Amino acid sequence: SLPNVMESAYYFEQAGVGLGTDETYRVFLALKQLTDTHPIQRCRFWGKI
Amino acid sequence: SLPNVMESAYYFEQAGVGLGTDETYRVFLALKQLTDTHPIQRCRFWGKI
Amino acid sequence: MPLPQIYVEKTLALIKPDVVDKEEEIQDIILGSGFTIIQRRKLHLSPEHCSNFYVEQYGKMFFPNLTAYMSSGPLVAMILARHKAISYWKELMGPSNSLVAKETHPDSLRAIYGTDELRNALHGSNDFAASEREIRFMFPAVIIEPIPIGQAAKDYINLYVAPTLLQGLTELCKEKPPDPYLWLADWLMKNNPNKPKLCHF
Amino acid sequence: MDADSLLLSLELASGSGQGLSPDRRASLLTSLMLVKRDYRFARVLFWGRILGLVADYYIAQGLSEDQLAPRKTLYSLNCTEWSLLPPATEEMAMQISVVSGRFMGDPSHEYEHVVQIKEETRLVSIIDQIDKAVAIIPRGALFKTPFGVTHVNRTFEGLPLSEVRKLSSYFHFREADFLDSLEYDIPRGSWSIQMERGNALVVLRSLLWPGLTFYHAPRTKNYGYIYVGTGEKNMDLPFML
Amino acid sequence: MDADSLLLSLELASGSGQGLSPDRRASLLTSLMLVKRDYRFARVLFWGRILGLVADYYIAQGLSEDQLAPRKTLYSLNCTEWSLLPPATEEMAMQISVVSGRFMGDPSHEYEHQIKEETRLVSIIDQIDKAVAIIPRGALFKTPFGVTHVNRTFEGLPLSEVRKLSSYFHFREADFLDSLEYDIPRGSWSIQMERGNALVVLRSLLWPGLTFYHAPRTKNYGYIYVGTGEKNMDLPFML
Repeated sequence: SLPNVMESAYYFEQAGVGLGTDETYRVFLALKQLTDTHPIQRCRFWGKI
Repeated sequence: SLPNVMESAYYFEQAGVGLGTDETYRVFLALKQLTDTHPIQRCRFWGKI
Repeated sequence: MPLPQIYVEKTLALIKPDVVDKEEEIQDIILGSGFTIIQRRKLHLSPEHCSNFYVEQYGKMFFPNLTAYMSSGPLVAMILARHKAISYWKELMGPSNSLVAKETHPDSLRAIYGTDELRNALHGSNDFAASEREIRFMFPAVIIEPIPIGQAAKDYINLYVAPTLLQGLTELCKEKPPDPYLWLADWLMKNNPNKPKLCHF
Repeated sequence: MDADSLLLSLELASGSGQGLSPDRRASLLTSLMLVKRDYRFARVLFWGRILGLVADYYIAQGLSEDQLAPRKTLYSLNCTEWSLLPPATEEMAMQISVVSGRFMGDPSHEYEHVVQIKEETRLVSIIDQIDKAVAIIPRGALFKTPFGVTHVNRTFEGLPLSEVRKLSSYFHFREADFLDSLEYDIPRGSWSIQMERGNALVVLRSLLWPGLTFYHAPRTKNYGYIYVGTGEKNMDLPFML
Repeated sequence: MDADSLLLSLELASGSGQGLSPDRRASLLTSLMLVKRDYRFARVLFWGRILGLVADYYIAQGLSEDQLAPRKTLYSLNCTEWSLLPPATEEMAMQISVVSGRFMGDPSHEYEHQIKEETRLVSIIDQIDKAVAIIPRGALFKTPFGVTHVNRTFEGLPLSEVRKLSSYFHFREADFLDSLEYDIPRGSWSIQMERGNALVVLRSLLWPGLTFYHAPRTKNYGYIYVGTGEKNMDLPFML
């Protein structure tokens, strides 16, 4: 039930913004584990602090 | 007319294929010069040899 | 000792297995104070290796709990060089019995990183000969000053090695095998006074 | 960030998340090769980009063989054409004490003091302040000759993993061991040491001038730094510390 | 290539273009960290990829303290489960010469020309490592103890002797190794450069698919082979 994080991460980089590819893909894999753990309707990447 | 070859290049790296991000952007700039030089309807990246 | 030579003394710093996980902070303390790291060894002290290391204390005092304590985890051993390394290491380290050292020397290493007598924070060498024995037992083939020049080393060979060398060279003459390094090495590994005979199968 | 290793430096993967587009990246390789050509520099580092309000201020610095002189820094708007900035002094950097906030776009914007304050002089003096206060050097990269000429250490390894977390293993890249250590810092704790990808990366994020990012790995050869941020000094820092 | 070059995404920038995915980049980073953990290798390199028909082969190699030691190469299909390949002998090297055909996948596959698929993979790996593995000048220092260590004061190759071809060695048993100028046939290496003088690209032609990057001013080197898995003996017809 995830949104497509990867096209969003491709659109991140054109602004000079974001985690690149590897760190945001580990973020997306942790999002996949969180969505597989909990019954989540929408699990999108809010961002980083 | 230039096609969306940078998002196609992100599709290439998702498949693992490609010259890299900066080299595909460089090919996109060379295709922009090719489109601006000659009256071309469709100028897409056939590939490299 | 004289003018054109110098005396860079050495001491042993022992990191006990309760405090080996906190090694970076105490490493910051010992490097920032002035002590230098020569070589650090991460060694698992065997119960059958701790007794030969502690023939000076455990061989006359009955304390097997510390012997079991040194085998409970990893042990880090390091060589230190400093101007007045023994005195400054005793001043920074402080005295033992860390229950009393928490009240007498509150800035010492045993007051912070220690709990009791047997579960000590660290261990340091006291005398220079004890430091030489501790370094020679734990660490590999390194050179500890002074070099015993003159008649000191000749007596060491003539009462530790050269009887066995005389008995080896006596049998090496009769008969004469070609390339006698094989015969001398096999004689020393075979007719060893300090090592028993080995028979593989 | 060195010009010969811009693609060989993890910029977006450093954790700050203020990097470059492929447009800006290819523009920096071509344009920093150009300013290595026409300006006779020993080596050129990409200093960073100031975000601004209406346009981005891309900043790069070039260095001579003396390695401790004030830097002949350069600026660009479209990240392609670069020109030299005037050298900075204390009296000229004093002039913007009555103004604050972000700065936008073209260098011809006049600020009210009424003495008209140019955007360009505020930009280069602010570049001098960020160079003086933050953007540290690593230990062992700058060794000392008996003369005044300092060479970059070709044999630089130079930071063990036990000295990664320490403040004292970083010096300020500023002419003044060799340089002033990072334990001479006000306030105490104005640098964020952070462990990314295990031991394969460390970041010394400056909090007095955010978002400055210092770029490791250990066992390397990068030995880089980058400031992308809002541009003004974080005077709010001891309250949040 | 080490995991450091896996971080910079340098396979695509070499220009071979078969490349690697951020899927496999993150998978090789975590899984080669595991390979360095479980097996006590000094250095672990992602060797490359063998092109498949039903599954893709991913190959990495581990090295001991001696840099010229026989490597313990490993294979993985789903890029997490790394498993130790056996060492290769000459008896398995002349065994697989009667099998001519594409690498399929599913390592329990059997060839009727029996002959196992894993034996073909291991013998092909030893053939590529003995033929077209590449070490530049001054990258490896022959210690007088008898072992080979990485030269840690290796200044990168200057631009004068990049194109000789006498400045690249082999990563096997034999400036103490055999150079590239004695390779049979001559001219079997695609000498190339990237944008500027920032990277030197060497592509093997006895095995189409290995690429060697080298930055001429830093200590960055390594070979990745992603390609067909075949030795073309058609190469004299090509030149």
